[PDB]
Amino acid sequence: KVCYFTSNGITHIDYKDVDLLKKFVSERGKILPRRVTGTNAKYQRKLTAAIKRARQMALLPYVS
Amino acid sequence: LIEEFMLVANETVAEHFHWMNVPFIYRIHEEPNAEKLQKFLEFVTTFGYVVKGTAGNIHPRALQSILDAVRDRPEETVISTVMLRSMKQAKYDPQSLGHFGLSTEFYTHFTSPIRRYPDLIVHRLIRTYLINGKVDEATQEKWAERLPDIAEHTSSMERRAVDAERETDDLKKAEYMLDKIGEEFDGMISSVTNFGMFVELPNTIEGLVHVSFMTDDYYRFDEQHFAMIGERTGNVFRIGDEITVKVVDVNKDERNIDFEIVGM
Amino acid sequence: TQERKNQLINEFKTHESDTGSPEVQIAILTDSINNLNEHLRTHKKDHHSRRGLLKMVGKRRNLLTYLRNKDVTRYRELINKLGLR
Amino acid sequence: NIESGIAHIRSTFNNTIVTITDTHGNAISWSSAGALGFRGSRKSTPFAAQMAAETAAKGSIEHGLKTLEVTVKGPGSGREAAIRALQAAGLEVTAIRDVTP
Amino acid sequence: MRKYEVMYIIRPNIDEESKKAVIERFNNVLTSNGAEITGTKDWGKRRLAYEINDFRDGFYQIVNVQSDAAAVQEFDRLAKISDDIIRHIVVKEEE
RNA sequence: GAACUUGAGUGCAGAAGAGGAGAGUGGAAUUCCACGUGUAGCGGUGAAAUGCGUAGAGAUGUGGAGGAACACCAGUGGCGAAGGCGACUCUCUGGUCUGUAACUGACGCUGAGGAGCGAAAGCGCGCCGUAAACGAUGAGUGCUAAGUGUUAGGGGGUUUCCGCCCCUUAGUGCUGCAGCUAACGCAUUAAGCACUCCGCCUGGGGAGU
RNA sequence: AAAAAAA
Repeated sequence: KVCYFTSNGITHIDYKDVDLLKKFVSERGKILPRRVTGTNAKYQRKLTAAIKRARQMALLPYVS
Repeated sequence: LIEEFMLVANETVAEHFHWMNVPFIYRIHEEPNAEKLQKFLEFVTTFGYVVKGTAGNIHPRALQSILDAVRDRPEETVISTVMLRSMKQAKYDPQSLGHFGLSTEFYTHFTSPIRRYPDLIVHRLIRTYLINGKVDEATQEKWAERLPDIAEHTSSMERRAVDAERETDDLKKAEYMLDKIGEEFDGMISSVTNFGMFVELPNTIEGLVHVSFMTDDYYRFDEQHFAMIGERTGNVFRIGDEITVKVVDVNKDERNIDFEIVGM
Repeated sequence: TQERKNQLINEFKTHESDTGSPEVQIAILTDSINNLNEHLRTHKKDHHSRRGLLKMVGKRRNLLTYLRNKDVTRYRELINKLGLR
Repeated sequence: NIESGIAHIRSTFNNTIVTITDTHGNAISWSSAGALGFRGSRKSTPFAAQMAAETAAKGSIEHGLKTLEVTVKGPGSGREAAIRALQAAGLEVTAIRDVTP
Repeated sequence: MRKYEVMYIIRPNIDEESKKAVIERFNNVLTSNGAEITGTKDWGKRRLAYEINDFRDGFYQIVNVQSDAAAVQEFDRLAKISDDIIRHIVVKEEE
């Protein structure tokens, strides 16, 4: 149960990197909770924003 | 590594003898039960895994697509386990009907005739047809009579080995847990029933939480979700949740491990 | 800004290093206050910022008052340069 | 003659409806558990939803559909059966989407 | 001034002749209002993960800039009115 | 008078936040009306009745009430003085914490009145101006066993990094001393031990008359 | 509970 971002040393999540973000959403495309993905709280927020800015820009779906 | 090598040799022997068109023994794995798989497909749409295909004509790869998505999820062990419980068992036969769970058309067991009678026959048919060259009609009719009765038998002798092996394992797990009554362990809800829910530990030991130990609420089983839902609390114990359990009782003769829920 | 602030420190500083002289701090506050006054002209309902304001205002006054007891001359100089009563 | 469509399934606790449309939401065909003559507890059941979807789908294949987006409504037991009745009728399911209000 | 990251989808029903015209227009808008363009990727026609104005795909442009508000806001203004740009966003970068 | 830096604050370095005020946009939704497909039920539950109906409804779209919130993320998590504040983006702005001390050199604290903020409020956005607007616990500072969790940090350790390990800071939790309590309890987020300042109480009812 | 495959 390790954080992706702490692990790989990633300090900035980018809403344009869709193929990363897709690791953290469900197949429906709901965001996955932090207790499932191992993510740090710190990153979960960042991640949460990114995905939201993605979704606005139709890079991810709101609902698959 | 050894797995894969044995597989290809077992694949290569089968294929050679199918094209030869002589009586031979194959290891077959039929298509899974369409009703059981229909219930498996439903179960995975609850977790959000959406498959492409129908229960009467699934390609094996579609099932692999699920197993790749759930990899390193909490749900893995159980969707894994629930798919399994939609699969048919593999059996031996004289006909080439293919192996579903290796997604091949030609398979036999050749690589262990010390410890499997079907392998030992594959060694005799190889010596009969290829080495000796005895592809006469009387040789073929002899084996074509005998292989249906060997195939049926040896199949049933395998299932009698497995059932027995498992029954010694489950006995010695239970023997393991007799000195662990009282101890608290983290686990994962492997199954949920009308009478309770089963919990798997990190050494694969299984134990029941009977509804009578769920003293905080009146639990109702929801068959569609696979869950125990409280009426009052609104607590929901599902297949695939991580929970901590305590060991209450262990009956070695019966092979029962009873648990109680400390927390979620 | 931090460039602007660096002007204001150089202008008012009583010697080379100094950033902790009231003159300094007051200078700084004075600007903030001015800039925050400006904000509230447009954003009349921005209550939370105003609360900020009042505090800045306050910090000023006490400093000024401290200065005005410590050494009157310095006080006088300052208030004319800035334009304070 | 339109190929792509949406299969709007409403599964209530009383009934399963299945409308099939074009992409601009014009109604190709429909069926329902009640249209097939099921009554009471039967209309709720996933079997009635299954059969509802087939009847809606076989109406659509006459107009010449192939691919279906699915939209599900309501809390009923049909949606999982009724979707696999669309796949089994023949029509491929691109994506489903729960649009419960 | 401070570094922004403009991104925008052009409608999918245009030639490369008409696309470049859009790109040139809106890069010119930014640099006309005191901006400078520091990078300009083109992601090219992706599938939109839903349907914007009855188009399923569109042409992503990604403009890094440095500018003041006015530049970005003017872009913002013009990127609404325009029928070529169907969605966009300005974003402030790692400052 | 003078001097000093530990209080307080300004620098400089670093961090997190649904703090606030604007501007715009995002997908949902809801159900109002007109309109294109639509084909009889749908809907109602003991399950029909009751309804409600081919004038095509249930159900499906384009305009649409256009007015209201942001599904997952979401956590006694975070932020704010309180009331509170959860889509995303942009503009403007407030506060907080960590680190080093470059400077300042007691510049502090509390604070009646007053001023401002401040529910459904109650009523014409204005006005209302009170609210379990009660963890029923003023504010500020110091001291006084532990154990454990979390949020934002700092240093060291090996560390590729991660890693785990440990000290330390600020906040937020659960247990638990000593002490305190009538008891229940509280317990370094004290209701313990001290000091400064403020609000308030003095049988019930009559009477918030 | 419940699959291959190995042993």
